[PDB]
Amino acid sequence: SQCVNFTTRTQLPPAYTNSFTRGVYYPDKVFRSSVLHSTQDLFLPFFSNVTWFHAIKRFANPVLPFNDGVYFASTEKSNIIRGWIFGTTLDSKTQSLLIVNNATNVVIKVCEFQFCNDPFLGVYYHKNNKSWMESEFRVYSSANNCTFEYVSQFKNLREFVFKNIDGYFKIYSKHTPINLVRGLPQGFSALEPLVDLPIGINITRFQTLHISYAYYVGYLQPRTFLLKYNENGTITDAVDCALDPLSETKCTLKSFTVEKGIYQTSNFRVQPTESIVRFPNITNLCPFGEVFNATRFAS
Amino acid sequence: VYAWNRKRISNCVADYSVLYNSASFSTFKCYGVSPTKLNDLCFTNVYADSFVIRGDEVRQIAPGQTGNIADYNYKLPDDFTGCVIAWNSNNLDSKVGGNYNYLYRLFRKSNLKPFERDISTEIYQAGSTPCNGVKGFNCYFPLQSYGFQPTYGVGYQPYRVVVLSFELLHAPATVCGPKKSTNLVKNKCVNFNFNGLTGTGVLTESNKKFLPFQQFGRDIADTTDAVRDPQTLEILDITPCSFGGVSVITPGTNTSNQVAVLYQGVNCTEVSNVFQTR
Amino acid sequence: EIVMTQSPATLSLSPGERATLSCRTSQSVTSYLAWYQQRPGQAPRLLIYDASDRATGIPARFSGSGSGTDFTLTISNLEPEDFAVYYCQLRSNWPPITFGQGTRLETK
Amino acid sequence: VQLVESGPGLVKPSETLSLTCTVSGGSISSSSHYWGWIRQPPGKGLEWIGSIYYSESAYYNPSLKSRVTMSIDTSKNQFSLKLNSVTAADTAVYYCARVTEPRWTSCYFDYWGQGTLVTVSS
Ligand SMILES: *[C@@H]1O[C@H](CO)[C@@H](O)[C@H](O)[C@H]1NC(C)=O
Ligand SMILES: *[C@@H]1O[C@H](CO)[C@@H](O)[C@H](O)[C@H]1NC(C)=O
Ligand SMILES: *[C@@H]1O[C@H](CO)[C@@H](O)[C@H](O)[C@H]1NC(C)=O
Ligand SMILES: *[C@@H]1O[C@H](CO)[C@@H](O)[C@H](O)[C@H]1NC(C)=O
Ligand SMILES: *[C@@H]1O[C@H](CO)[C@@H](O)[C@H](O)[C@H]1NC(C)=O
Ligand SMILES: *[C@@H]1O[C@H](CO)[C@@H](O)[C@H](O)[C@H]1NC(C)=O
Repeated sequence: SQCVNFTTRTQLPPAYTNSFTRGVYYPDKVFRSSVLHSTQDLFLPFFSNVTWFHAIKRFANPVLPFNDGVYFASTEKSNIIRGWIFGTTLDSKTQSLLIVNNATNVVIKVCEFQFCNDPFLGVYYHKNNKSWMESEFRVYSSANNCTFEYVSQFKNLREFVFKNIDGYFKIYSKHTPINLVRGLPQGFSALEPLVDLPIGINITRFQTLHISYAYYVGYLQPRTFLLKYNENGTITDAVDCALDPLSETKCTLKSFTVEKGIYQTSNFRVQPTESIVRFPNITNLCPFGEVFNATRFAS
Repeated sequence: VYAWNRKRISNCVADYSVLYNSASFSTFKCYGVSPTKLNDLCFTNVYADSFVIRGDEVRQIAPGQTGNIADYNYKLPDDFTGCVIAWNSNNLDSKVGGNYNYLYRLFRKSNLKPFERDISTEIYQAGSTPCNGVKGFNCYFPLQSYGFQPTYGVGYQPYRVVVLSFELLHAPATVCGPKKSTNLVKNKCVNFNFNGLTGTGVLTESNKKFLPFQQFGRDIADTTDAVRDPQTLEILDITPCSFGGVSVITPGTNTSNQVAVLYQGVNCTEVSNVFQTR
Repeated sequence: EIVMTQSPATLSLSPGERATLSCRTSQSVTSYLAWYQQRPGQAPRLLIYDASDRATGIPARFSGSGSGTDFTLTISNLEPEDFAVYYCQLRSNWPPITFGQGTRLETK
Repeated sequence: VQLVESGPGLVKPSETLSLTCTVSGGSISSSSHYWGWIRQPPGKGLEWIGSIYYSESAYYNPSLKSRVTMSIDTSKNQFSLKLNSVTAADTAVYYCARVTEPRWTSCYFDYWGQGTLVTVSS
């Protein structure tokens, strides 16, 4: 569509919080039961710094790096956050992905999009119908050489995990009712997989898409996690080994409990600071100066 | 080859009988697998990597190989599982005046990782003075073209090489071979094959609450304990059929020649006087 | 364009000496080169291929310094009947089959 | 092997110059060799015109390609050349040679023919 230009553009300052113990999702689709299983993959380390903002002069959302994957949480009453855009240049030069969940369905398209400066999704209240109806969508100026397309058929916390690995963009999703008013809630809830897309593109930055009438972001890291599958197979709890020595012990014993005692955990090895090379400095100095610095040269 | 094409095959059935039974393939080498067995297996996905090389380079396309192609154009992992099929394409890829359309990478700072594709066209600096996009002293274009004319030796003639890499993950199998699926049998010992995953056991109705995305479960042994029938979305528990040591209770041969047989740990139904003890 | 430049236009040497003809390509690709000999009134004769390979029937006194960009044809012992015109020939992408300007070898 | 040229020694300007090279030491249907034509004006250097393969196709000079064509005849074991709109600059000796192109840039004329002198004048 045609981009809508805003003379005044602004972005609210970022805020910081603690991840507590969220970001856990099922690594695979292998059922299990009443077992403690260890898995090393990209996870949200517990109690990690979380960068969060508010989604409302045109207050435009910021472009955030993607790194190895992003854990994106949205606390809202109505579905304000609707989608995201992923890529490196976020222009027609390189393939860019766009995910959205409009009033109709979910649209996911990988194309050489030309994203607008201020992507706009606008809805108006239909007084006669007494229902809001979306009527404005100005996100990308152009979309050429599309590489993928797929269209689907008391606050709320919607958590999502986006992981670009092996050309596969894996999205895991979870939805919960949260009664907290502000701040990232402290609690445990596994994120079920939503869908994997073999897009096979490079992603380094992404931006959030809001509707016009809070959210938190964290970066996953390579970590080892001890997941406790209960009788029904739902992950009841998780332990981050490298969070702290105690968790390292817990992962050592494959238990959500360590009894009093001393356990050989790891092996500490220091490494040389530098290299030293010494020889018989000069056995004899080669007399090169006598040739070059000779006052007189021969014919 | 430097821009080797990749295709994904998923959610379908492929008859490989016609594949390895074709005589048009000069080289047909499977690593981790045999040509015949493909029809009796299922895989989550397949990747077909297609490209063109010369005959001499055919050997380079294999695990644990080194060379210009292997290092700079296309590298296979040491644990590669799949099949490589190379066939001459002289009649298709050779021009009388010279077929320069086929290219290959000749220089690179480092060797390629497995299944890594590099299509960059940046000048390769091979000398002290850097190259600002201009060739010259120790400044070469990274790509070079094949001759591909009919008057070459077999080692220089074009060969089309396709590598089919089959992904055997825990995710649901989506690529299967031919072979119809027989009806489901329960409460009996059987050789079952669910989605290419083969085994032997007794299949029974299961009360386990499989999640929609979950196909099968594993026990502490990582062994298939329960499965989801691909046709009917139902959970079936698989249990070991029946095995036990056969011993012989025999009085001294000097005494008598009659003996009894003890099947250890088997019910008196899977097998005169029959006595069921613990 | 890959332009061929031979040197020198005329070479004045007497029998018993050794001659060195130079055939440098433009600042461009590098690969193989062919050297040919042509006497007056005769079709050119193939001397060297693949930048140093004596053709079938070429004496050992002919040799080629097959190296980068610049090439060199060397005649160890000039015989009386070795004074003729020498052409170097390449086969690039475009133009295909370029010929050198030729070096005239005469008896000083 | 041997190659022998044949054709009129005179061609009027702005007319087609036809030549035919007949070989007899081998076979033109061999899939290891090209058959080319190389001309040189009197007192000038060599100029490769075009090379033909046995099947049908050929490649020519990037300057004479418009007014040049080549043909082959395996049955008679000979290959011919047509140079349309011959100007006075085509006055030259034309040889037909045997070409061996094994790798990429290795392209040498193994055995040459004696060649025929075609002088184009009115
Ligand atoms: C998050 O980072 C900010 C500054 O980057 C720091 O002040 C804050 O303490 C960090 N959060 C935690 C939980 O340490
Ligand atoms: C789209 O692809 C075509 C052919 O593949 C190419 O010519 C064109 O440049 C591509 N689009 C852009 C914006 O580059
Ligand atoms: C398992 O699921 C069933 C049905 O959904 C439920 O009745 C039961 O309480 C669950 N048990 C556990 C341990 O989650
Ligand atoms: C030559 O002499 C100058 C001073 O006279 C000195 O600086 C220089 O190092 C000498 N060169 C060498 C090669 O020692
Ligand atoms: C068999 O056993 C009986 C008694 O146990 C003994 O008298 C007899 O000698 C035995 N026979 C042999 C061959 O040992
Ligand atoms: C053997 O099978 C029958 C019927 O399935 C069962 O009643 C019996 O208990 C089984 N044997 C044992 C030792 O449990």
